[PDB]
Amino acid sequence: SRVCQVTGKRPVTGNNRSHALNATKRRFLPNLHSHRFWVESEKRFVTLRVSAKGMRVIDKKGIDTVLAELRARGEKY
Amino acid sequence: VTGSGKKPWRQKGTGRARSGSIKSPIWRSGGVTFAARPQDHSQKVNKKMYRGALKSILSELVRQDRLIVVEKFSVEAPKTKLLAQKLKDMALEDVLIITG
Amino acid sequence: AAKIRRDDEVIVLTGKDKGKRGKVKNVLSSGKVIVEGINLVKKHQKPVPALNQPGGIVEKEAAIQVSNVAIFNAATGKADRVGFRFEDGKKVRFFKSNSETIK
Amino acid sequence: MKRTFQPSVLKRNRSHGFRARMATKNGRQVLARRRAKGRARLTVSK
Amino acid sequence: MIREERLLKVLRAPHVSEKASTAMEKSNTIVLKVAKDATKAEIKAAVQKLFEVEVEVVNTLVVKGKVKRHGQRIGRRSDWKKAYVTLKEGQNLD
Amino acid sequence: AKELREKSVEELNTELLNLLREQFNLRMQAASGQLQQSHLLKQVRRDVARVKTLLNEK
RNA sequence: UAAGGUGAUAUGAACCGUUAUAACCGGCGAUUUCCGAAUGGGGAAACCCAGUGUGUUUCGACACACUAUCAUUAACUGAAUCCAUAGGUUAAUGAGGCGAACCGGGGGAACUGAAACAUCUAAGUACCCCGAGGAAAAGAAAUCAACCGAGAUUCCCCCAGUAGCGGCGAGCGAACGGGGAGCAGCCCAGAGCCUGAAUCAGUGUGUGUGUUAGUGGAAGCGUCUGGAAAGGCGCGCGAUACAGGGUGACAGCCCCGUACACAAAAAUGCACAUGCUGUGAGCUCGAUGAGUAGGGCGGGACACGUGGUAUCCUGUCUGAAUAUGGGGGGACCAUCCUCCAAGGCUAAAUACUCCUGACUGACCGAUAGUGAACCAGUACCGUGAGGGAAAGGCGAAAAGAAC
RNA sequence: CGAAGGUGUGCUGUGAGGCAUGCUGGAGGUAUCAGAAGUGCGAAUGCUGACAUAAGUAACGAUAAAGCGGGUGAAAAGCCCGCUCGCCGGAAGACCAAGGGUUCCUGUCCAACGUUAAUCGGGGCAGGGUGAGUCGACCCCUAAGGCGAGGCCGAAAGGCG
Ligand SMILES: [Mg+2]
Ligand SMILES: [Mg+2]
Ligand SMILES: [Mg+2]
Ligand SMILES: [Mg+2]
Ligand SMILES: [Mg+2]
Ligand SMILES: [Mg+2]
Ligand SMILES: [Mg+2]
Ligand SMILES: [Mg+2]
Ligand SMILES: [Mg+2]
Ligand SMILES: [Mg+2]
Ligand SMILES: [Mg+2]
Ligand SMILES: [Mg+2]
Ligand SMILES: [Mg+2]
Ligand SMILES: [Mg+2]
Ligand SMILES: [Mg+2]
Ligand SMILES: [Mg+2]
Ligand SMILES: [Mg+2]
Ligand SMILES: [Mg+2]
Ligand SMILES: [Mg+2]
Ligand SMILES: [Mg+2]
Ligand SMILES: [Mg+2]
Ligand SMILES: [Mg+2]
Ligand SMILES: [Mg+2]
Ligand SMILES: [Mg+2]
Ligand SMILES: [Mg+2]
Ligand SMILES: [Mg+2]
Ligand SMILES: [Mg+2]
Ligand SMILES: [Mg+2]
Ligand SMILES: [Mg+2]
Ligand SMILES: [Mg+2]
Ligand SMILES: [Mg+2]
Ligand SMILES: [Mg+2]
Ligand SMILES: [Mg+2]
Ligand SMILES: [Mg+2]
Ligand SMILES: [Mg+2]
Ligand SMILES: [Mg+2]
Ligand SMILES: [Mg+2]
Ligand SMILES: [Mg+2]
Ligand SMILES: [Mg+2]
Ligand SMILES: [Mg+2]
Ligand SMILES: [Mg+2]
Ligand SMILES: [Mg+2]
Ligand SMILES: [Mg+2]
Ligand SMILES: [Mg+2]
Ligand SMILES: [Mg+2]
Ligand SMILES: [Mg+2]
Ligand SMILES: [Mg+2]
Ligand SMILES: [Mg+2]
Ligand SMILES: [Mg+2]
Ligand SMILES: [Mg+2]
Ligand SMILES: [Mg+2]
Ligand SMILES: [Mg+2]
Ligand SMILES: [Mg+2]
Ligand SMILES: [Mg+2]
Ligand SMILES: [Mg+2]
Ligand SMILES: [Mg+2]
Repeated sequence: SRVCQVTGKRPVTGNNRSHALNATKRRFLPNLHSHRFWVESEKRFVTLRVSAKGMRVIDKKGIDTVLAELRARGEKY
Repeated sequence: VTGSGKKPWRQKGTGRARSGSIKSPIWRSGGVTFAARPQDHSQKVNKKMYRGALKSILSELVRQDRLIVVEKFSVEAPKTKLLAQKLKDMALEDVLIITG
Repeated sequence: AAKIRRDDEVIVLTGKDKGKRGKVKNVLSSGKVIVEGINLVKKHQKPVPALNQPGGIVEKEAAIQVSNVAIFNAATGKADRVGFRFEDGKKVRFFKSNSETIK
Repeated sequence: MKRTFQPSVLKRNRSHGFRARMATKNGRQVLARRRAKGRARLTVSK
Repeated sequence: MIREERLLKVLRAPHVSEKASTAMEKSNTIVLKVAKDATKAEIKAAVQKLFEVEVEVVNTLVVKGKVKRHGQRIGRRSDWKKAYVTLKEGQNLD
Repeated sequence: AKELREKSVEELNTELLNLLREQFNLRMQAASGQLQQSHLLKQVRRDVARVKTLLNEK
């Protein structure tokens, strides 16, 4: 699925309003990529389905902190 | 009336009437047309109206002497035949004993 | 706690055989007891050739209710209605009329 | 004619059988709607 | 080896028939109504050890019971195994 | 039951050994035309029941 | 606990048993083949085929135990390469499915009404799916209030169909504030203190009080009809028992129970007291939870819908001060009031009844009551999901008609 | 010493109606007064259950065909036996895999079943009847195709592999 493996984003629904305001359902898919990210405390790489915001998040905090929240959250790396 | 909303048969065609359900409220084992729910029945009467009713009932008992007044009336043992024989030799039949 | 038992001499209270006396033979806990020589009712046995049951009329006693009879105490010769008490660590039934402990 | 019911046991046990009702999660509800009204012929296995 | 609880519990009755008496009198054979869980390697090991009779072969089958209509009820009898068991030449059971 | 209620398992070995055979002889006479009594079967079945009860305890 | 029993259809048969191992009787341990989450693989479900180990072995076959899968821990052999990692191979603990209703998270529809229909209504209604429970969701101030104040949510009645929203059409619909049930506050974002200090019991005890069997428990006779007194007439009797049912028809005193007052060897609940498997109160110091509030873009929730719109949740893009500070007070500033998110927990007032015991009905008596008063989810009809009926009455006791 | 329900008979009001007794019937029911209604039937091609007419009338389901003597039986066109006649003979003869599940054989019964009669039966009851190293299923191996550890991808269901 869309397991945004940093911040946990999820496809939410909503509407498709017209300009007579006629409405139908839709989805809101999150931005993802598939990054082979580079960590220093093991001197190798790790696959990740990060989001668009998570790429900002990771270089703001650090990568070992993301490993620390991840392996205690339970979902793998 | 447990069944389902399916028709017995289609409407036009065979020479019968336009049936509608197996829960049909004019059929045998059908429904009830105006069935009633678990309800209440207590009305409301006023404070003034209730006390006026009490003042109205406290008058014909005086004018017909079915109310009588006695100061002391009791017994000193939990035994019912004592009140039975007390009412016997007091010579009353149907009494409403109101204590204080 | 059986107020009437299987081997006692019992009097019929009411019904067709009121006042009459006789012994009970055996007992059913559906509310019916065989009391001997009281209600002679007819029966027409069917003659089968097996086990030599030749048929003929049989006048047999009828069962009757426990709550239509009461014990026949010769200390009163009347209607005795059995009660209960405890002597020597066992339930012993006594007579609630004329106060005789059944022993 | 060639009528509607043409019987076959090895098709009936694979179409309307218990192990046909097994894997489909929408069919476990069907068995749970026959048990919870209590029919004798639960499925057409024999 | 086979244990005496099964060896004793496996037989159920000897059967009687106009068909049975012929195999009794011609071939020195017994006609046993046996329980359903009997095997040929075990019926022989029971009647050999217990009854002191020399036996070699068992020919099993299964009789199925009929449907009997009890008024407005219906019912069907039960599965019971038969066995035509031929004894060796020289034993007669009483 | 009060005889067996104290007894040892090495007695119960030979007792079961003869007991099942007595049940078998009893049932084969129930099959044949000698047994005309209808209680010894019910006796011997509960006889095996009462010792298979205690065989777990001892 | 007691003279009766071996269930009924539905009667015979050999029977046990009479002063207590006859059976119904409550609790405690042991028995529960195969199918089904089916778990050793497989399967058209009640069938088939095997392995390792401990067994004896009339060389002859049987007995028993073990073994799926992932969640998490330890080991041990550990690839591409030496260390590194995937990866297997065990061992331990945990998890699978099940069923009425209520709760709450992800989604999410129509005829209908507007007298047409598209904004809107029907409605976050039906239905799918997921979760934890006997409760759950919250919840203890970036609330509200007008410069007087109230002090968390929850939950009932009002203010009210009013001020709002609305092809200002159909309809949607609050709050402030008051009156009630109930009210308990708390610890994490620590370098040094008292040394096992309240606290919660998951626990050691027994008591009170149930609960799963029980026990006693009052008090009438003659007569008039009748096949039959329970009726009709007399004179009685018990009532901390006139609730009811039954016996040949309407009974307080013929049977059971009813008022009352006792009973448990085992096992257990709820309130209690006491060292317990682990508790750190209290006490000085402090720090005050960052890709976070906000802003732009399209929707959804707030009674707010081709708005002058506060506020909160987020898909995407940029995102600071940090207590001097930051928010809110129905656009917006200026002036004051009020309170500190980005880390959680918490009793009761609140809903429902497949299931257990009792009691009640200005509820209905076999076309009425659930669909089913009787072997009803059945015979039957449909290949399947699924739909689904007709049908009670002798008698006081069968004594059921010998011949 | 006879209640409801049914049944008839006089009698009475403006009407919905009311009154008692003859008969059957064998445990129940009601005054005046006020109180709650699942409260009144002919119609809805209305619903479920029973009974008429049409009418003892058309039909008795291949136009392959039967006749007579004997047995049994309360009476034989149909049953058993006997011998004249006929019909299929690539079927309507002799067997199995499908599918049904005692319909198979042996006694006994004629009430319903059988499109008639009925002793006969595929009908009712009861008893017997299905024997494998070699023949069919499991079994070793697959084809289409199903599931599918890990794996990949979807909101959960799950979708492929
Ligand atoms: Mg729309
Ligand atoms: Mg962070
Ligand atoms: Mg439909
Ligand atoms: Mg009906
Ligand atoms: Mg109804
Ligand atoms: Mg009586
Ligand atoms: Mg065979
Ligand atoms: Mg019995
Ligand atoms: Mg298995
Ligand atoms: Mg399996
Ligand atoms: Mg295999
Ligand atoms: Mg629509
Ligand atoms: Mg429309
Ligand atoms: Mg319209
Ligand atoms: Mg909570
Ligand atoms: Mg203040
Ligand atoms: Mg009593
Ligand atoms: Mg009692
Ligand atoms: Mg802070
Ligand atoms: Mg933001
Ligand atoms: Mg804004
Ligand atoms: Mg936007
Ligand atoms: Mg905000
Ligand atoms: Mg303002
Ligand atoms: Mg907080
Ligand atoms: Mg009905
Ligand atoms: Mg009737
Ligand atoms: Mg059918
Ligand atoms: Mg008369
Ligand atoms: Mg009448
Ligand atoms: Mg009348
Ligand atoms: Mg009567
Ligand atoms: Mg009567
Ligand atoms: Mg009555
Ligand atoms: Mg009519
Ligand atoms: Mg009309
Ligand atoms: Mg009509
Ligand atoms: Mg007609
Ligand atoms: Mg006619
Ligand atoms: Mg005519
Ligand atoms: Mg004609
Ligand atoms: Mg002739
Ligand atoms: Mg002819
Ligand atoms: Mg020819
Ligand atoms: Mg030809
Ligand atoms: Mg037949
Ligand atoms: Mg025959
Ligand atoms: Mg006929
Ligand atoms: Mg005939
Ligand atoms: Mg035949
Ligand atoms: Mg037949
Ligand atoms: Mg052979
Ligand atoms: Mg072969
Ligand atoms: Mg393939
Ligand atoms: Mg697959
Ligand atoms: Mg998988």
